[PDB]
Amino acid sequence: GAMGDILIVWAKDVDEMLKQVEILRRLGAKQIAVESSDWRILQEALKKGGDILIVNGGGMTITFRGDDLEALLKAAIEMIKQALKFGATIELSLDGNDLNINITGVPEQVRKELAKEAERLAKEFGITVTRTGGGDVDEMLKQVEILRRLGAKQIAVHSDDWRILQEAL
Amino acid sequence: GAMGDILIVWAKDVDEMLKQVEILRRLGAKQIAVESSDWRILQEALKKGGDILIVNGGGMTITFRGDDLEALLKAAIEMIKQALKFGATIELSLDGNDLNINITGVPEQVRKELAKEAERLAKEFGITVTRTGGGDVDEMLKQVEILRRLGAKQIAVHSDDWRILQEAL
Ligand SMILES: [Zn+2]
Ligand SMILES: [Zn+2]
Repeated sequence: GAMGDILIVWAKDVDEMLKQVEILRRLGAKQIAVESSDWRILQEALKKGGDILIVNGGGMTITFRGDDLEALLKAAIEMIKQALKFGATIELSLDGNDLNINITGVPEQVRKELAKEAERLAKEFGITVTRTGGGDVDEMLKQVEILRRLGAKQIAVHSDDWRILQEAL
Repeated sequence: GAMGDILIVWAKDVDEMLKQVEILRRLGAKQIAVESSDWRILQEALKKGGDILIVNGGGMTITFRGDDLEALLKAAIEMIKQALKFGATIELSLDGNDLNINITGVPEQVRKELAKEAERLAKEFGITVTRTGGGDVDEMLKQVEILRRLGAKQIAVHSDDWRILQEAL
């Protein structure tokens, strides 16, 4: 179309992903790329008729959940300060009572430390935390192979994430 | 390759973009997509032999610059809190003395307000701020047309950014 060829949807929930894809298709969108750390969300994106996916191999999505937004933001801000100091690229979104933080471009030991801090910060600020993706380059290669078998035509990766994984490989 | 088909580089400077592209090509990368709010960076990415670009039409990149990282982070944190409350998706990176904030998925009036707050926060914390992209749907359509004439084959847009622009259009 006039503004571009591909719309990028960052999906954190299968039902929200399918709802967002249908909303864009009704507005006349022809190609929708789905980004997720969750392999099942990407498989569901292929099942819905997509073939462009954005994967997270060496990184992770941290999701803070709670009714007090100011508590979510205090926890998120500490994660942001640390991740940026460690040289990470970060993606942020607020989805209802969920604050989603995608972290790429840090090695395994730093990822492990950030995941530990996420648990600590959640307990401090009286909220819950979920971690999706990260922790195995072999699992990444396997899951990418599975997406291709399920009909993925173009798989995109953050360059910082790819460089971390090549250093590991 | 084994981990995917496309590497995504977020470029904030032409020389840094060309250096990052050459680093990935030496590691055996075959397809590199360049993302920028700066139309000249995307044109330079095409000149270097790329054909996949990620554009920002309705959003903007805010860049805080200064020698005190703690000052950059205080300014960035206020921008993050506001942008998320307004329903924006945010991308963050630290590049030397530059803290880069890509904001999409907010209407023109909210973008205008966030750009004003960026100026105020910069003055408060004794740092400088640069704003790249955003402020004209007609300019976006023109610049996308120019990228295609210059040989862009696939142009990607954040879905939240595309929905804001369709509501404007
Ligand atoms: Zn991403
Ligand atoms: Zn982006």
